[PDB]
Amino acid sequence: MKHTELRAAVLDALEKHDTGATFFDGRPAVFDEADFPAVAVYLTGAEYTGEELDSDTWQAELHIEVFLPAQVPDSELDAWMESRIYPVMSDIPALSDLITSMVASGYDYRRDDDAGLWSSADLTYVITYEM
Amino acid sequence: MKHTELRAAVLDALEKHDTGATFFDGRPAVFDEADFPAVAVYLTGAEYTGEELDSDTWQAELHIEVFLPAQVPDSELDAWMESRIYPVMSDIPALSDLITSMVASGYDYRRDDDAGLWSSADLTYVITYEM
Amino acid sequence: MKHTELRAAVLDALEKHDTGATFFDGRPAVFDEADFPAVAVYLTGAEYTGEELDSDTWQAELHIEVFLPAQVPDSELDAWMESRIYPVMSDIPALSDLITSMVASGYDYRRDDDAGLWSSADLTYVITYEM
Amino acid sequence: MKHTELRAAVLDALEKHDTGATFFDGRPAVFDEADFPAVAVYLTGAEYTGEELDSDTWQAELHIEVFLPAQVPDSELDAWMESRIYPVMSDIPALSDLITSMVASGYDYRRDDDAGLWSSADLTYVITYEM
Amino acid sequence: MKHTELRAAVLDALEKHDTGATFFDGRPAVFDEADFPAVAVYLTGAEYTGEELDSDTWQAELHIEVFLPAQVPDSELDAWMESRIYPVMSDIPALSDLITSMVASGYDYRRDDDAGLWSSADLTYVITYEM
Amino acid sequence: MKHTELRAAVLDALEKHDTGATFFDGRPAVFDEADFPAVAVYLTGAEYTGEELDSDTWQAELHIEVFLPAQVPDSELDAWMESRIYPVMSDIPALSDLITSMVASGYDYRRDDDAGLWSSADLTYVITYEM
Amino acid sequence: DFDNLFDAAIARADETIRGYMGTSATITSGEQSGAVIRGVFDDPENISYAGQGVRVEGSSPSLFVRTDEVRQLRRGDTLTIGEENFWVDRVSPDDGGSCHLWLGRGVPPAVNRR
Amino acid sequence: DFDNLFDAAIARADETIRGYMGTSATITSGEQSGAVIRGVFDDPENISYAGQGVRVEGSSPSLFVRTDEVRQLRRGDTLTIGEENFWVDRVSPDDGGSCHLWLGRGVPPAVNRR
Amino acid sequence: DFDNLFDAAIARADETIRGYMGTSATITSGEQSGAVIRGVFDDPENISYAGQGVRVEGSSPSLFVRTDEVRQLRRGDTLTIGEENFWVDRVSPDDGGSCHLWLGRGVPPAVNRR
Amino acid sequence: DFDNLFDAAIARADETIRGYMGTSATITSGEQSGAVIRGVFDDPENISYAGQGVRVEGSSPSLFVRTDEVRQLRRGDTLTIGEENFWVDRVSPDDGGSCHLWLGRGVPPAVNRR
Amino acid sequence: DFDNLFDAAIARADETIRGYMGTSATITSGEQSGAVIRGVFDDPENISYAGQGVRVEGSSPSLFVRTDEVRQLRRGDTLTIGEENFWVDRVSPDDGGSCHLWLGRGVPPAVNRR
Amino acid sequence: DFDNLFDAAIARADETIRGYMGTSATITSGEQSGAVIRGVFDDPENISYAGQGVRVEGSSPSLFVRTDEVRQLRRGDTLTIGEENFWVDRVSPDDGGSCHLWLGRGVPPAVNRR
Repeated sequence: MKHTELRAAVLDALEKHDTGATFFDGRPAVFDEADFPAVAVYLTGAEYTGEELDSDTWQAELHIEVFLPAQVPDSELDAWMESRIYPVMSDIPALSDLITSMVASGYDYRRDDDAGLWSSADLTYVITYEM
Repeated sequence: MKHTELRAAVLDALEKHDTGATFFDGRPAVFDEADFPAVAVYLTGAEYTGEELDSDTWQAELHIEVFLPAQVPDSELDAWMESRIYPVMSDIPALSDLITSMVASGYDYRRDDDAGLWSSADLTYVITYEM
Repeated sequence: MKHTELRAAVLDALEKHDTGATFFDGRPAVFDEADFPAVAVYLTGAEYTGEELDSDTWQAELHIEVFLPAQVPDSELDAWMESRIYPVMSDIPALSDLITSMVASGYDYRRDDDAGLWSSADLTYVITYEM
Repeated sequence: MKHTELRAAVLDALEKHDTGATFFDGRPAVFDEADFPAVAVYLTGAEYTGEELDSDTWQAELHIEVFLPAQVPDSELDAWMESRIYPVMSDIPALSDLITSMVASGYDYRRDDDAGLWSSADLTYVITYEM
Repeated sequence: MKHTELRAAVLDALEKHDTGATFFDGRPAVFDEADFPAVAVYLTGAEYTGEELDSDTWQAELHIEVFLPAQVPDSELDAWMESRIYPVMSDIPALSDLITSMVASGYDYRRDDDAGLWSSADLTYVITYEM
Repeated sequence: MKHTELRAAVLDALEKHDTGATFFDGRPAVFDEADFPAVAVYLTGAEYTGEELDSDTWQAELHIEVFLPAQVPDSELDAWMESRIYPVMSDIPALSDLITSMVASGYDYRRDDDAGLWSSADLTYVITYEM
Repeated sequence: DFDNLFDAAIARADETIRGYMGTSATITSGEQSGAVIRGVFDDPENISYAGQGVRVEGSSPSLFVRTDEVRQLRRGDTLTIGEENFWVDRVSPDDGGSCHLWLGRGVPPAVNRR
Repeated sequence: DFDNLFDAAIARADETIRGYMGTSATITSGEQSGAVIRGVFDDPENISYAGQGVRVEGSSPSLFVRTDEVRQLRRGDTLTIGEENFWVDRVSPDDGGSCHLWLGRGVPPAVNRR
Repeated sequence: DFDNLFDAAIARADETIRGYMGTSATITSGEQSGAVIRGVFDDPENISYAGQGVRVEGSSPSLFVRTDEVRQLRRGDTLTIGEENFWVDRVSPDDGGSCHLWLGRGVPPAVNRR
Repeated sequence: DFDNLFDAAIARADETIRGYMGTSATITSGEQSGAVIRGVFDDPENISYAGQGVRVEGSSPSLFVRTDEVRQLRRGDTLTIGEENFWVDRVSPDDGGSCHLWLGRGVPPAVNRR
Repeated sequence: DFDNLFDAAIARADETIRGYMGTSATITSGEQSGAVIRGVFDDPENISYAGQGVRVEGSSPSLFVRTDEVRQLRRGDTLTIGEENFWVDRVSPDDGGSCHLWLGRGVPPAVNRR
Repeated sequence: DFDNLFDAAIARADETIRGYMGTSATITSGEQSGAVIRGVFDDPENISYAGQGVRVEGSSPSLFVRTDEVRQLRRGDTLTIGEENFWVDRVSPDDGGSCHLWLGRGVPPAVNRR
């Protein structure tokens, strides 16, 4: 499927830039308080909007998610997101070949409320792709 | 319903391919930690959308479920999805006669958060058929 | 309303066919592990979508539930719904004279999760009548 | 305003026939297993649909309910509704001047599940009134 | 600022009429069973529907709330809103000069259930004002 | 990046007037019952409304929160949210250069109920900005 | 009197409890009208919040009087303990030797029967 | 009498508590029809609210009847705890020496099974 | 004084327990103005979260004062635990000889009664 | 064998308790086919409501037999308790010296494996 | 010193428990800066899942030292439990003779105040 | 060895119970690779339903090792218990003398680090 290399493709881009974080791929994550700030990449949705009489042309949501320690102020997340991700995800040659269109959706914040071990910044992308 | 043979037809087609899974049909499941990765197939919906003033022409929904142990990375989940389900079921002549039209909808993943024994990947299809 | 008469008519239509199941009218039910696989008939909705400037022309919904032990595979439910209910009520003169129009609405499954004591299949119709 | 008499008039309009039920006005009720099957009358909503440029012409909802003990079959509820309440109120000249227009909405069932202390059938009307 | 002027204007008009009730204005309330039936008035919403090219012209909802003890029959509450409040806001010159326009929206009921200490009825007035 | 710049600019615009409050930027807050009435500034949303063919032109929500102890009357909250904070921010030249447009949206309150420790009032602004 | 050889025991218990606990109360109105009965008074505190802040905390008095004297009491009747007036809202079913009496406060609210 | 070495104690234990704690309830109607059973009866309180205020306070009688003499008691038939009238709702499975008997009040509701 | 044989004990108990537990409190304002009353002070910790992280941890003081000397106390008044300043927010019904007294902090919040 | 000194103790305890409380259990079908074991049978009662109201009363039988025999038991096979015949639905993992055996009732439902 | 004849008792007990378990530590930065503090350290468990599964198992240090030393601490200041460093996050209110200290791990996160 | 007087006392507590309870563990792979560790094993139960009926009954093994000999175990490494093998999933922090080891079953799932 396209997802494995898709996840691989973005991982190459971010790892190619300066590090400063672990890159736990996919979704199992499991951190413990040793491997802090790190990022993850996965997909959601993956439906069958036809949109095209000759090709299936599926689409799905792409999540670039970065976790930061507990109650660090959003400024670090804001700086992290708009410097270490958004400029990087501006254009990647591998992605253009793999998928049809690349559209941004939005990004929010959330954190562990009870206890409060972690903070999370989530960036959501929209990918239209053909099987 | 005709679901008896309809589930039978698709199950055989999946069984015709490489094995490596229990092929629970219907619902009750009940696994225990020895019959892992397996596949489940069942139906929902099944209303009376008429759209044809000569025969009832019901429409239902098809679930294709495959379950994996705990926190296996989703890479193989997609790999299992793209290799073991989507292509083979995309063209089965037996299904063609039993129903009138087969349309893909989408596919997602869920997982056991508490405890966390299992991980689930589902594929949803909508079926048009007459009975 | 005419609900008692309609329920009696459909119940007798079911009882005329070969038996093997309890035929609970109404809603008190109370099964115990002795009156298993069985059916119940009841009505819900009962609105006044007038729609007609000559008479009330109320509209209600007919529930035909069939209950089976615990975690029987859904093949038995499919057979039950395809043999003993859906065809038999397709043409009943008593209800034909009783109501104006009767339309198939939906058909679905649901089984007990906690302690899984039962598994029910519901067949729902929409009926228009005059009181 | 007219709420007091409107409930008073209709409850008096009910009491003209045979007794055998309490006619609790309003809401407080409080039954116990000694003043059983009875009826309650109350209104909700009370909006300000304009509908008119000379006077307020308020509109509310009229609730008339009946309560029966435990798992008495709904056949009593149906018979009680179609005979005891529905016909008599269908033409009560006392409220004809008291209101502007009356219209039925629907008729529903809802019964105690835990300990089954009761069983209630609700008939609902929409009332337009010049308060 | 208008809310204090708005809140004061209506309550003083209410206070201008016959007494018999505490006039807790604003929000915190805190009654105990000594200062019974009392009226609470407050504002909610206050968004920025533009609607006007020369001034902001917001609008908010005005609440008129009165509390009654437990199972007091709603007839008294229905009487209370008429006997005390509703006719007074038909013509109050104070707030009329203060705000732009205001209409009625609804008039509801509710009460405590667990320990059933209180029972209340609320009046909702949509007000349009510029600030 | 603009969020750090935006949040910094607005809090400075507030602090120019007379003090009397803490100015927690970001989000983690942590107040304690000595640093009371204080103001928090943060952002939410940050979608990708295209709306243009030359830049991303994102939009977000600007929240101004003022916190007061427990059950103080809302009167001061009205004064605080209308006089203390609203007129001052109505025209900030730094923001005008910084942003593309500013629109007022919300004006809410939220009283703590469990342990009733605090009382918060929310001012919401919708911001159209390009980064 | 009781075919249990135990209700006789619990009967002496309740009288001992009422004897060594609680106080006497005087009922007003009702079929008993003016009468004096001894019970055990206890008033747990209860809070209700309703809207945002509408804390309307009150009380939930109880009496736990023996069953015999509380019969044919209905609900509309009022009650006085010491110097303050009460009124019964609900009577618990007999446990075998007694029953709890749930008392309101002030005037009972209306009747709203028919 | 049974492969327990334990029930024989609980068997006698059941008889002792029933004799020392319980009432001589008489069954009317049903296949048993006229018979008498010693059972320990209680009336715990249960109250539902339904709508805004629709308090329907009632009782949930229980009997704790021994299994041997309660066989084929069925469900429809009524019941009499002395001078009061009840009707069995359901029978609990044997815990080893007895079963909790659940009682309604008044006429049992209809049949509705055909 | 009380037909209890029991309240006199617990009333005596309250003096003994407050004789050993708790501290004297100096009241200001109200109708009692300046007075000294003995009570037991405890300040359990409480914490709210509100939004994402808005932790506003604090505490809820309590006093458990004898009922006789807290009559006509009302709510708008304020207290002092030595150097510390408190204001009464809510009183409790008597459990028989005493009632919990709930305290705020800082200046009492406004009046807001008209 | 048990290299813990505690597993032998609990094994003796389990054997004694099964002797003192357990009952015979003859099984049918399965790899053991005709086989007799001893287990401490019990059957808690459970109720469910399927809809607006439908009371489906049932039971959840358990056995708690020692682990040495319930090996290679699977799920389809059945067993008889005295005169009653059940079927194993679930086998709990070993607790150290035994395991619980959850049973259904009547004929096991189908197979539906492939 | 303490007008309760009990505070000296409980505080003395606080000295014993801290002296008889829970080691000692020293402060880094803050007003106290270099100073040695003895308390009682423990670390429970806490797991959060966030998304589909992001299990982030961590700890929750606590100290429970008497209040007098821990005065003028605030929150930004750090400390170390011997070889391992931490930082104060929340200080519980005085129990009567002591208070709890809630610690983070690593560097305190920013300030984000003005 | 440590300024507690209690941990050293409870250090003796854990070694004897680990001797008296549980078995030895033959760890395989990982930086420890071939080693033998004593611990107490137990396998509680857990049933998940997922969909309508998807009962996936399993177990959650635990070991309760002493932290001194199980340092830097990491996560992917497996472990053979007697004749059967497990793989560690979580190592809890020490309670003061030991911790809890949470075991998976079968092969560890992938790595998915990068």
